[PDB]
Amino acid sequence: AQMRVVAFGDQTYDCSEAVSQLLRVRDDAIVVDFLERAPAVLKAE
Amino acid sequence: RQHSSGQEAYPTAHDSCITGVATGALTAVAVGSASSVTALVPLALHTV
Amino acid sequence: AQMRVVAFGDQTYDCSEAVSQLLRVRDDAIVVDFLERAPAVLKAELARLSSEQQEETPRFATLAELVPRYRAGTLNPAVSQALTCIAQLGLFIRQHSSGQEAYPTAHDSCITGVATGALTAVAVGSASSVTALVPLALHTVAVAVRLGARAWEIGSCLADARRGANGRYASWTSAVGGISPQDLQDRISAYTAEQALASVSVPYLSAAVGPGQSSVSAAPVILDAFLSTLLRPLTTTRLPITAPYHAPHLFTAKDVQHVTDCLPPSEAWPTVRIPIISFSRDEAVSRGASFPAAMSEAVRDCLIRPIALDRMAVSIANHARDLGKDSVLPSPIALSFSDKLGPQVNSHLPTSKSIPSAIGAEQQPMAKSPIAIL
Amino acid sequence: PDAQADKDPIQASILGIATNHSAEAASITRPHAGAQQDLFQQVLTETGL
Amino acid sequence: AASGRFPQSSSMDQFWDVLINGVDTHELVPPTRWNAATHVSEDPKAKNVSGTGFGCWLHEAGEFDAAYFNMSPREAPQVDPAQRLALLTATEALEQAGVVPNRTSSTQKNRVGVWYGATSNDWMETNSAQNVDTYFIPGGNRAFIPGRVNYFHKFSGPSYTIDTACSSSLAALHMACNALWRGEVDTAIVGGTNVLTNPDMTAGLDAGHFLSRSGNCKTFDDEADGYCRGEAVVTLILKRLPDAQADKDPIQASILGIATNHSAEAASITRPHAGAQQDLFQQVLTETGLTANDISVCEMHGTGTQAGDSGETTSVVETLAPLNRSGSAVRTTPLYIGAVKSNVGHAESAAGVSSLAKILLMLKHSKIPPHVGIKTKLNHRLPDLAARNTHIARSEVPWPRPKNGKRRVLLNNFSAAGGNTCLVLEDAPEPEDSQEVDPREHHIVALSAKTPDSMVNNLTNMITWIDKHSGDSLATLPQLSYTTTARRVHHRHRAVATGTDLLQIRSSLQEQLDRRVSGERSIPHPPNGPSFVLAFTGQGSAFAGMGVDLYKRFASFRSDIARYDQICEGMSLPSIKAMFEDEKVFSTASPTLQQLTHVCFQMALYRLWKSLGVQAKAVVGHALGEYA
Amino acid sequence: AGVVPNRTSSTQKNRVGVWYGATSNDWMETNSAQNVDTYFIPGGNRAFIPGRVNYFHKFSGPSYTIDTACSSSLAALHMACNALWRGEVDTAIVGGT
Amino acid sequence: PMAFHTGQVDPILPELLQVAAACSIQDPQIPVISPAYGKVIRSAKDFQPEYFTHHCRSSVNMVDALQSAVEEGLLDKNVIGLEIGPGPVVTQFVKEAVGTTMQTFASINKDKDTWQLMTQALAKFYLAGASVEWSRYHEDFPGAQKVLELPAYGWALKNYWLQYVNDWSLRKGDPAV
Amino acid sequence: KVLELPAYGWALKNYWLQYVNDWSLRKGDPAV
Amino acid sequence: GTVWRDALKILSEESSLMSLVITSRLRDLFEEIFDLRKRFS
Repeated sequence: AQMRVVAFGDQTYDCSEAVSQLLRVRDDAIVVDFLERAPAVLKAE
Repeated sequence: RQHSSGQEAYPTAHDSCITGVATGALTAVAVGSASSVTALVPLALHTV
Repeated sequence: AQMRVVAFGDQTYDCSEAVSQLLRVRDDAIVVDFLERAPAVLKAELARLSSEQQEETPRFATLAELVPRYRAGTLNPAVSQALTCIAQLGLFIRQHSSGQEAYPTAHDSCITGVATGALTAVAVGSASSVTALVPLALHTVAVAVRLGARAWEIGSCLADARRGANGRYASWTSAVGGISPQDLQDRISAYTAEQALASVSVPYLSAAVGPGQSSVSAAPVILDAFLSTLLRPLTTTRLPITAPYHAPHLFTAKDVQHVTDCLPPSEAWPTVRIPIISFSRDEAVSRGASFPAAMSEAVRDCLIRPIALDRMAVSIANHARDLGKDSVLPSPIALSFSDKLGPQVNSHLPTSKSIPSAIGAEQQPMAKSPIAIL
Repeated sequence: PDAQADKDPIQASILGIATNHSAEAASITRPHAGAQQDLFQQVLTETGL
Repeated sequence: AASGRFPQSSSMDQFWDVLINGVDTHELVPPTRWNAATHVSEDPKAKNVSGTGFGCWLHEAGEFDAAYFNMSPREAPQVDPAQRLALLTATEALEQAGVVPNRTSSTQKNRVGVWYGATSNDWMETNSAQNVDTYFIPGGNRAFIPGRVNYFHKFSGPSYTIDTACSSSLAALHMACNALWRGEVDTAIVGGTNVLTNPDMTAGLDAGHFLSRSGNCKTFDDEADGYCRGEAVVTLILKRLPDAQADKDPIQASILGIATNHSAEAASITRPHAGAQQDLFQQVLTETGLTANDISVCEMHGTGTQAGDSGETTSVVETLAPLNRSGSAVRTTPLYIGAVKSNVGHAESAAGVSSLAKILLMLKHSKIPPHVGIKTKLNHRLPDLAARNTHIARSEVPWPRPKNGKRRVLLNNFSAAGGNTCLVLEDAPEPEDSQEVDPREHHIVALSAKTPDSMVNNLTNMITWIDKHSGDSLATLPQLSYTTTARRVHHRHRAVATGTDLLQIRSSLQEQLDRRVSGERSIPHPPNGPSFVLAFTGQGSAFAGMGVDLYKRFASFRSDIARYDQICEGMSLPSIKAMFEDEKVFSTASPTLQQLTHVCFQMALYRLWKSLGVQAKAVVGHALGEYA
Repeated sequence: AGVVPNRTSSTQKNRVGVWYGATSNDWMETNSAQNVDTYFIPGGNRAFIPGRVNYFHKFSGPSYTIDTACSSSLAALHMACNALWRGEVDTAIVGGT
Repeated sequence: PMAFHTGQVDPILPELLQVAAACSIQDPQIPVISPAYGKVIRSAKDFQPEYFTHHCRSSVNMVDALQSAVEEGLLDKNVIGLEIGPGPVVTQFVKEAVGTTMQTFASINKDKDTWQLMTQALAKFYLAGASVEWSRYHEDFPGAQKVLELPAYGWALKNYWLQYVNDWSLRKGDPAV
Repeated sequence: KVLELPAYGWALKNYWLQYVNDWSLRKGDPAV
Repeated sequence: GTVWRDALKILSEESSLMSLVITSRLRDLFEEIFDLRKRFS
């Protein structure tokens, strides 16, 4: 009866490599869709 | 990506919990408020 | 304590308006990504075929140029089959991403389908998300075209194209009314005995609809000859089924195996988590089967077993009772005469608003959208 | 989305558009009606009406 | 596949010869285009006179087969060489690639789109303009460059011409990738043309200080005064990888991503600057998902300009060869940078595809050719390439492919119209398992033409070619067999030869050639759609193992036989499939089995010949043969 | 259209494209051809039709000229619509000359 | 073993008539030279069930059918014959009917190979001008169909050119002087 | 809201290179 | 027979654009050689 905990970090973790790897996602369209709307709504705000 | 391309099952209150520090808190709210990746995405953009 | 049923249709439903209103979809990226993608897995399995399919293969630039040749009847069973399947998946993928509608789960919902819908049904039952449905859904596109393609192989073999066709493809199926399926079966047997016809060329009862309704399939020359013997008060109406289906004498297990050869072997195939109501069998409910096995079984429903649409309603209701649900929502997708389904299922048994979102979110995304001229 | 977001004027909206080529023509000079009709229904599908 | 015509090159292979031998093809304008004595002056003073005459010229650009593309001798001249050559190269590429009309589903009518870049229509300005006639706009307008390719081959898909000036063809490649990723098309035909007959193009370029009055493009040379004229025509065949692997088509390489921006921040309308270029390079790296180390070679848009070369080089090294803050190279492997323009000149519209073509041969032969653009000394504006492990190969360097790995390349094609476009390329997928010999022992070679003279020519050329390649490999005859038969667009008059090996093919073609040379007049044998009557025999002459080769080799035939067998078994008839699989059964086999085997054999055989488009004027059959 | 570059997200300079159809440049064939000079080629090639627009307003997005002959402009419109459809540009400038 | 087209096949004709009666008959798309009737049939009226019993029992009249064909102009020396079947038995009869110079060959025979007869035949056939889709004939071997690169096809080219002459470009804008 | 207002008032001048002496009819001919 | 002789040359120089040109030159075939020659009489 193991329980998984989903833990997110703060600014201290370097997300440059992360996002660099997320712009590589192609297999599933929701990731490129999310990364498409995110900067647009971002700059809109 | 982990829960759609990675085909990892979505967290459930029974078998799992969420946590976050600073930014992670906001994102944690978003994952804690959906049943599915599809239902997570709008709350995801709200969180952005 | 309500249970929604997702019911898919067959070739009879005209998907021209369906496909039309699908490429209108600008409200989600996975719809246009999937719909645009469909030709890719499709064409990846369009090339392994016989020569005659390469003869009369129509041109289609996208999923759009098939529509006029569909209405005109000049579209083959392989592509028209794949087109109906694409339309069904597109409407679903729409409704559950564009439409902000939650994905089916085993607790509150079941799936059902008729012929093409059975293939569609396997795909929806096997995924945990729309995004996870996308690849399986394409694998199903390839299965659909190979299904219609093999049906056209054997059907072309039985009878070739007529001289007065002018590119229009004749319907192998017709709907009969005013007689019980058993009584009509007796009339078929009698016609068989009295007329000289082969064992493969015989007419057969393709579907059982209702107490006085059913559907019979034979050759346009043969079917015409048989239907000419049925006189009023009985009714006869045409349907767009352009290849022989549901014929255990024409097809065997090897044909099913072959249609599904486009699915590579692997151990990671997801199983069917949502129960699918397969009403045309001994086992009314099937869950947990692997996606390839489920697909081959659905292909067998299409090719081998007859449709028993008189058993569909009660089949849904039985499962609704099994989970202790008072009533059902119908959620039909491209289903002929869908409006009357809901009452029929609820007869065996004893409210919506849009969700607003962020400013600019409730509308369509910023990827695809009906471009405004400023 | 961007148009309405920026409160831009909108005189109309393009649903869709499509292109094919008249390959079945007799001559290089005259486009023929078969391809054109298939293209009209092509945009009526892509647009959805 | 890719086919093209470049300076001193009638094929991709002779362009490899240009590159690997360090050939420099620039020369004074030949008299066929325009007279240098009157049009060129050391110091131009008179109007429409230029300071340079030099270019790299396709001396065979006028050569065209009017009978192959359905053209009359009066119409063919008035067609631009860009149109004619585009038709030739596009055809050849279809023969080298996986596309034939009515073959697989990737070859259908509208699923095949065409895009071509073109920056100059001089033919209509200069040559056909002396006497205008009906086929002036039919032969001069650029839209017909892709158009004619759609009409002849009956490709109904989209048709476009792109003009971004010197970036045009790579821009058209961008459009093509966007359509292949929209679903509009799957087969895509991409090319570019730049054949020029006007001296004004030259004089205007020189007036703008674009062209170099010394020589060719000198990329990276300390004294670099401009680019130089160059001429090329290319067509390629492109497909999404899933469909390409579905058909087992040949794949020379795979394009991962391509992007386009514009240099808006420029202080002028002429020179593209470095900021936009770098932002583009990193954009494509992030998009395609690769680090600097993954790219080992970069084909630059080198125009042999001090400003252009230094600017672009800085953008390339700062992307692909960054330097540590301490001053050590971030690169673990070497970068080799080059420019094709130093050899075959600046093809302008066709420059992009020319560069890509260079890569396809570099990939094939596993070598990096020498860089001849440096005449005297390296440019002093360039950053220190050696500290960053960037290199300009002066002589050829081994370029082997890592085991279970793919090297990837960055290509650049930019324009004085300031658009900037580049792609990331990758080696083709490894085979499924390994090589295998064709189990077919005997092969068939098909030759065609629309004229007897052309026929004689094709026969002779084929014989000489066989004499050249006769002993290289055993796989030459199976490849050329399946290729000549399927991959070709044949016409009425047509010749055939068979054999186990290339020698028998030669002996056959030589025999037919002798019949053509001696005892054959100049008129053709009847071109009526040469009436066939098909004769079907009775079961008398049937024998054991009859048509086993047809049953083992031909799939359509196997489909028909297997189908007929199941049709028989469902009707309470004996199984005929065994007669073709095993021969021994013929001894004890019953009359019904013999008879059904014969008639199935004839129906299948008839369908086979009909699959070859044999139009039967009538049929006759003798006893049992009539049933077929 | 009230477009001010870099005012909003959709009007940012790098999200703006240009596409124009053109059947021929008769200017450099006939008019400037009588006397060729330095601005002959800048003034005559079709690619500068969209280019010049990008340079003046400092739009760093794509620049293209399309020639399908008498369908050129709608072909350019099609490419532009595709760019907005795939997210390549926020705003598209479409025209014909 | 038996003797066809003789009195031997008399008892099978009634049942054979019923076999023919269960069929579906259409007008021929191309003419049928019928040895049963020694005549050229263009209509479905002649293919009725009686045809197949008549055929089985009646003699095979090649000479009357062929001679009937040539008199109509359907056959002549320019026409191509093609043997679909084992051995060239029937082509020799057509050849003897129309003329000695008609090109007629076969493909599958026990003496020569398939490919030998095929090149001698297919050469002359396609030399006469026929059309093909070679794809349908070779689109085969789902695993052995590997395609590699080869040079281009041999071209028979002629120079089509309009020579720029008189250097008129330098005189642009000037009058005739 | 965006009102439709007059376009920018342009300071316009005619910039033109006259085609003269009908030299296009004599293409291919010598000077004479 | 004179016009039979001339018409063949009018064909050889051209051979639906071309067809309309051929018949226009007759006065001054894609839809409507022996069919032509007999269509004269």
